Amino acid sequence: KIKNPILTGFHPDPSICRVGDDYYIAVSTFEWFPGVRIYHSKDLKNWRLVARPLNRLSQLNMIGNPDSGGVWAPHLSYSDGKFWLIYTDVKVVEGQWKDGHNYLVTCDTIDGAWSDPIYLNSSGFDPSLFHDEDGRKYLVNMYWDHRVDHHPFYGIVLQEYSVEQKKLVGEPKIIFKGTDLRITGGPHLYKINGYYYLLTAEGGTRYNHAATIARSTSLYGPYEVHPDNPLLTSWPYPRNPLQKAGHASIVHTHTDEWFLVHLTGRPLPREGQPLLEHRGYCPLGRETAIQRLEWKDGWPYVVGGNGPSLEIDGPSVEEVSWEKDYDEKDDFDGDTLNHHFQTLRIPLGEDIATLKARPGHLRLYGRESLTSRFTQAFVARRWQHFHFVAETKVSFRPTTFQQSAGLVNYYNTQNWTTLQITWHEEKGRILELMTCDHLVVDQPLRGREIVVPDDIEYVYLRVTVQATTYKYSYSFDGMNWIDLPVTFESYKLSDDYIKSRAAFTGAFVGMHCRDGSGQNNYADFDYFLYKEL
Amino acid sequence: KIKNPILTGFHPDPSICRVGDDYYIAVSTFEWFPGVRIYHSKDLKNWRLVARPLNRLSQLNMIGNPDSGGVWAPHLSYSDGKFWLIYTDVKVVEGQWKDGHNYLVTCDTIDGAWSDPIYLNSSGFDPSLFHDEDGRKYLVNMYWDHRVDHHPFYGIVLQEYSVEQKKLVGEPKIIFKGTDLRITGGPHLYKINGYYYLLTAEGGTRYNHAATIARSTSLYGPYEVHPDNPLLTSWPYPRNPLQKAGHASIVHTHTDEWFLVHLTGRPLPREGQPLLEHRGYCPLGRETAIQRLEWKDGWPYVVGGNGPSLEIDGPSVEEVSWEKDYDEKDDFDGDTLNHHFQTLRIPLGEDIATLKARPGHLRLYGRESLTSRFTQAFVARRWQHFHFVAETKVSFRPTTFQQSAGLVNYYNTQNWTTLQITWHEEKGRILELMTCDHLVVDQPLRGREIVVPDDIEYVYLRVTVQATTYKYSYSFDGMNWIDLPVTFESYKLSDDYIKSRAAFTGAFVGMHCRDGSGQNNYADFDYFLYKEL
Amino acid sequence: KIKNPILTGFHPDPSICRVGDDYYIAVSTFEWFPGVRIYHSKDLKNWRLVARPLNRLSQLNMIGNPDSGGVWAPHLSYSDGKFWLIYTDVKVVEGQWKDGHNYLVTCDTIDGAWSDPIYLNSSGFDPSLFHDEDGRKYLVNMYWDHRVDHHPFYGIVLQEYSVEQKKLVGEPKIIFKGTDLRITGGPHLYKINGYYYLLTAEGGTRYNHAATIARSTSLYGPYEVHPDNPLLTSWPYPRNPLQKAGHASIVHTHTDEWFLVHLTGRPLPREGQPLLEHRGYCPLGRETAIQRLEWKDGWPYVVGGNGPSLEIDGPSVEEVSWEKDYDEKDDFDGDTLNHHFQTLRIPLGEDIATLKARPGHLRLYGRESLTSRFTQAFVARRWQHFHFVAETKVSFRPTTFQQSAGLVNYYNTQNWTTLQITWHEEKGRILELMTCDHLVVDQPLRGREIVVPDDIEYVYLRVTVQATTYKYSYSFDGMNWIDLPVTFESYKLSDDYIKSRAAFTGAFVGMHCRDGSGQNNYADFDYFLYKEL
Ligand SMILES: O[C@@H]1[C@@H](O)[C@H](O[C@@H]2CO[C@@H](O)[C@H](O)[C@H]2O)OC[C@H]1O
Ligand SMILES: O[C@@H]1[C@@H](O)[C@H](O[C@@H]2CO[C@@H](O)[C@H](O)[C@H]2O)OC[C@H]1O
Ligand SMILES: O[C@@H]1[C@@H](O)[C@H](O[C@@H]2CO[C@@H](O)[C@H](O)[C@H]2O)OC[C@H]1O
Ligand SMILES: [Ca+2]
Ligand SMILES: [Ca+2]
Ligand SMILES: [Ca+2]
Repeated sequence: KIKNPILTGFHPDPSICRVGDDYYIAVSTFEWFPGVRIYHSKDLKNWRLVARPLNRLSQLNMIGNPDSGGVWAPHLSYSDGKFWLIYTDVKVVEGQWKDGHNYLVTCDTIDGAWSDPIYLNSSGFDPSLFHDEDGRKYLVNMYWDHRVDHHPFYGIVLQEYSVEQKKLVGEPKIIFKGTDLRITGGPHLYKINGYYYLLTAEGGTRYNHAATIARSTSLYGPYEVHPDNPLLTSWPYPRNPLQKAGHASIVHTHTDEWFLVHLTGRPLPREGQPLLEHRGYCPLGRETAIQRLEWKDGWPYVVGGNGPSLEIDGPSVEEVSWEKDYDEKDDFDGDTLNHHFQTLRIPLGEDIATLKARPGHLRLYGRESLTSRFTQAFVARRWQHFHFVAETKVSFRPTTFQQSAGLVNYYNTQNWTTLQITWHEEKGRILELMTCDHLVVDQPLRGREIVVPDDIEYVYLRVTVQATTYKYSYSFDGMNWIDLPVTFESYKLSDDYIKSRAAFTGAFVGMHCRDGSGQNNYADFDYFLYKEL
Repeated sequence: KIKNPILTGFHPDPSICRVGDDYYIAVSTFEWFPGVRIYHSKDLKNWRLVARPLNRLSQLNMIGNPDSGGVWAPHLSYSDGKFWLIYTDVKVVEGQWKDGHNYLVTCDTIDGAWSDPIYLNSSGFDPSLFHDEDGRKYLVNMYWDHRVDHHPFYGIVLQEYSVEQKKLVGEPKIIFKGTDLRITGGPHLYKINGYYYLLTAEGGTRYNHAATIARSTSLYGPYEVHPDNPLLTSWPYPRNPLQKAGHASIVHTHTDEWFLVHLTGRPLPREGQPLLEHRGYCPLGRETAIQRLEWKDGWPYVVGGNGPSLEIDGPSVEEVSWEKDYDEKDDFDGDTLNHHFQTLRIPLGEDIATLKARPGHLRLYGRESLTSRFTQAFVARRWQHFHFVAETKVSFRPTTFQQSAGLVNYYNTQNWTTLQITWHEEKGRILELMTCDHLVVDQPLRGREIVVPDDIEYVYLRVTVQATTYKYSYSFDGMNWIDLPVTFESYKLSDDYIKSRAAFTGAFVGMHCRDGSGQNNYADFDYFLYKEL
Repeated sequence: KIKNPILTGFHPDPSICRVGDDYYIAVSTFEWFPGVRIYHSKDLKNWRLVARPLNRLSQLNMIGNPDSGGVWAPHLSYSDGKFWLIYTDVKVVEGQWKDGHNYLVTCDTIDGAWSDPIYLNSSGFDPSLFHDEDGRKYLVNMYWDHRVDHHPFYGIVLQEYSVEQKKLVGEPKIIFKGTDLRITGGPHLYKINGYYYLLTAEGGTRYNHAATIARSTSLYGPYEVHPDNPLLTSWPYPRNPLQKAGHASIVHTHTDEWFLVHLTGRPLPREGQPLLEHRGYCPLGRETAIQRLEWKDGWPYVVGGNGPSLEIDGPSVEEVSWEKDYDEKDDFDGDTLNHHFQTLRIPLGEDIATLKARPGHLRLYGRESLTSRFTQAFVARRWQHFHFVAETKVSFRPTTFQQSAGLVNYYNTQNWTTLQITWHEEKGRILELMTCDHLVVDQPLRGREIVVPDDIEYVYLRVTVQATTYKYSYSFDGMNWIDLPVTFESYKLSDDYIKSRAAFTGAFVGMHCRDGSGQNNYADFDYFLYKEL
């Protein structure tokens, strides 16, 4: 029935929520705006985007945020007639500190106007709100130890949240230090039977990733660990197509069945490479997958063993599939950009991105460069398949080399490639390739750039991705296409390639316009095409 | 019965050879002279050094060799009334190449004058000589592939060796590519029942290490792999005290039992550290362990699952214990230096190291610095326990800062610490500390060096090693000791700490004298003590 | 008249020697064998090589020597009817130490059998022998300070050399600490007027290089510095074609004229580059130039300022031109090799390099990779011009990818390029490009290798160098040439590009053959062509 991953491309830290016979997953969005993506399902198999809750500056202001900062794992729950969303804005993602702030927002409906944030704490990321049977609410998060002689993951801290007072109350207490796997985060609490079950993520979000579960009769512990822990992990299964299985949440379905959503990375093909030396590169980033649970001796178990199964049986419900929610060829005739498009860190107002200036086109007024953590005129969507074609059609008249417009495949500010239109002193309006690898820039088509003739209004830019490699191509008529003679490698746009390890997103493809001269020169994009191949 | 490791401290690549009821293990020695250690046992439990075969420059000329170059995995066998020892002198240990040459030497007895080398080939390291039931001989080794977009371990080459012609004959053929573990080396062949069994090391000599075994009716294959491969590995057993289990050889006893010797690394205590993030630091280098095999369906299995056991049951023989073969406190009264002492790269003649010049003393005439791959007046023995004291008592009168004498804990030319006597312009004869970490030198007693009174003939130098840390101390009278207020970390002298990854030896403790001026100044060492705990 | 440089290409540290009206310049050769290159002139304008004195293993044993180790600045003098050559063998060229030994060899003639070496000291490099007017002989050299808190160049040490005893006698003493430029080496003593004069190299052998002169009535000092020091430097003159001026030696000619030879680097074109940011790359390495001296107030001065002049006025003699000492196209018809080809570290015997085994061809028997500091089957000559073509015609039949033969542009073991013949599993015998940039290897023609058909017996290999860039080209007939579509860059084979700063030689061009398999496969080189363009 259900093939994994259920959410493909960039979809980490899945937090699942049941409301009656409705099902929701919220995933982390990091530096991409708006914050948080919530998907809905009736059968746990088919999923559609229904909410992007953190869409106001008052809720989320990520200007300047480092790559892989911002919205880390979110927590979605429902209680007392409303949804509760807990989220972090992480400001520091390298070194001894992980400075970041936890906030609560609520809404009556999944896609309404969510509240302005209530500040919770800053002690660590992976905040989760637990609603206990007595009406009392509790926040769990990881507690961060910055000290040099110390492992940073100090364990799971718990504190009561007062809905009345709109603040944490009493004293924070450590309830669980984790197992020897350490890197203990992603805590979620469940009152099942006579027990509080504490689900955590351990071993880090790379190849040693795991989901650990423990249980106690006291909310404050101590928690005895699952006798066959890890509950879930891909570490001992180097040939499993689904790696990095961890950061899970549990769902007890209305049909009295149990499932476990978790993140996973799907490495590119690795034939002829040493199985264990390096375990792979994931351009799709961390995706969402689902597993069935079964119960033995007051403990949950993953069906099929503690590794992730590629395919599982769904709950005992009627299949409810969803109509496609984007046009493969999006001609920009809508009044609002399709919801699979995101922007970097900030919302882009009509002064930067507009569907109104020239009907049927997305107009991007040129802002800062592809290396900027501030204001980029960039509108992008996820890679959601290993095999796809993405394509745009743009009219652009750059009068200086400080101006550019193109199709970009982007991981972060220091890691991207692009086929762009720019201006050159002798050659005039030109097409070039530009790549950035850990801030180091290459122009592989120097000085051999494609001269664009004066009488061409639109340049058509395309990328074809084929798993390990991809290629750019262009047309001046949309019919006769010419490949650019550089073969690019998809692993360079993957989490695993990034030297900082603050690499928690995934590859995007989008439309960019830079104007470094500050003359407000703009690009008109007639369509954006994304098509699985 | 048998507790592992059986060869403690730096003892990798164990090649076991049975002759009647005598058992011999040859281990690799790399840059340390002389080349190869051969231990003897009657019972596979108690082992005694009996041979150091590569002890002439005609056999082994390693001056200038890189750290962890020189004598890699050796192979010891017995056939046609003599011992055959195959060895490599590896010259290049970093980069796309691994330039290194294979040699055969023979001797009628284990501890006699071995022959001058017969040059075999250079196609790759881990050479092994197979003696076939029909009286024909074949060489196997790994085949190196230097190419940019190619895994270096091209598989296992085989070629016949002509005993009469003192050379390899026919054409060389690849008989085995390996499993998806790759990094296929350490090939050994055995004719058992109807099959040729080919044993290889795979996964590389760090934590992914494994012994792989395959069989064929044809010497030239194709070889079918063991259905439950690896034969041996520590990889899935992160809590196992014995890690890096691989590079094995098989012994069939005279009692009709089966064992497998293999190398292993014992990480320093890691309490509080993530189990899988980094799997540890091994200052004792790679040690030799032994596992019991049994046979099932024409395949050998390691008794106790495919991970290494700490304690096994030895063969059905009477125990033969050996007397201690070194003095805890070596007073240097003998005519030859104890065989646990080695020198770097080359033999030191009486002009450099002598027990004759000053009765009851080892005299070292100062040569080059601790960073020299050429001529060092350095006499050193292995760290063989996690807890020990080592101590010397030295008479030395430096006239310049270019001269030093001291006690050194040493991994390689670029990684070592020392408590040494030298000379200062203002202070004169001083005792100081010096460290070198990846060539970076520090002097922790900078400006507060211990002034040695002129009326002091002997400075006593001590290191106390307690697992993760160690501490130097000194005395002028040999009864009253003073700690130097610096705590050192043993992990900095471990395989795993070395950035070059050409890190194949282990920590040594020894006596050193430098004379950077060339005035042939010398240090007289009255004794050298080594004591567990 | 005399246009600089006089010795183009790799010719650093010139030591000039007058014999009546004959003039000799010795230069450092570092890892290139045989050691030291002496030139001869009558006019100071025209120079032919006459002697390569250190050509027995007894005098110079450099196998395993680090790149830019071996023979540093040499000292040539004449006294009591014999030549005197003082040289170092430097073993350690990185870190806190510079382990190295100073030797003396003598000869009745320039080109005879120089004696076996007399060991002097090891206290530091740049040794220099001073023959005092009273028959005593004194050695000066730099004194090395290894200490972390200290500047390495401790000053100039002086000790007397007893000719009869063939050793240094008395106590060594520092006679000069240097100026604020520091890095004080290259000491040369001259007794002129009533004063002893001390000439030193200061500021390092890069763009801060300078020649410093001082004087003292006494031999032990204190020496007072030239009131307009430096005597020679290119530091304050960034637009000067001749950079890095220093490490001088004085000649007083029979026509009562004073001249100063020195090393110099000539940076590649730097048009449109910032003047002072990086001062350039010198692929021809450090070359030899001459400047004229005058006298004022007992101090020597360089004519035209303390900056080097591109052209000078030579001595008052009749021009003695020399016959070209090498063939433009060298068909290898002689029974020994042209004295302009050197070997790496060691002499190459008949078993590796031979002109005897094949009439009219240089047979190179394949040995270790281009990254080996041990046994390379490699015969090479200096780049000596910015514009040239080198070329060879090679017969080679590789049976494996482990075998290579070709045309190499080489700086050291880790920085080189080649066009070479090798074997491929599918494509058979092939032509390929290979680069090595600080050990990182590229193959710019991967899957685009030239298939060499089996009816071709000779492949033609050509490099064409044009200042900043160079190209390789091949031919099967020697008439129709095809450029391989890669433009290489000359600055990557310069002294200044080497990250380690132990970069003291220069670009070389040569013929290589590797046999990684150890089968003694061989390349026959029909001719080698060096031709200025
Ligand atoms: O919210 C999630 C985090 O819980 C997760 O935790 C760790 C952050 O530091 C990294 O070095 C570790 O590898 C990682 O496990 O990071 C991912 C984020 O989605
Ligand atoms: O002879 C032994 C070899 O079998 C082995 O070689 C490999 C060298 O590179 C490393 O990355 C691999 O891990 C290692 O297996 O170890 C060296 C020597 O002991
Ligand atoms: O023999 C010559 C040296 O005297 C000379 O001087 C210095 C050697 O150490 C390096 O760190 C400095 O940069 C250099 O100036 O250069 C080498 C040799 O030609
Ligand atoms: Ca449109
Ligand atoms: Ca004694
Ligand atoms: Ca010829």
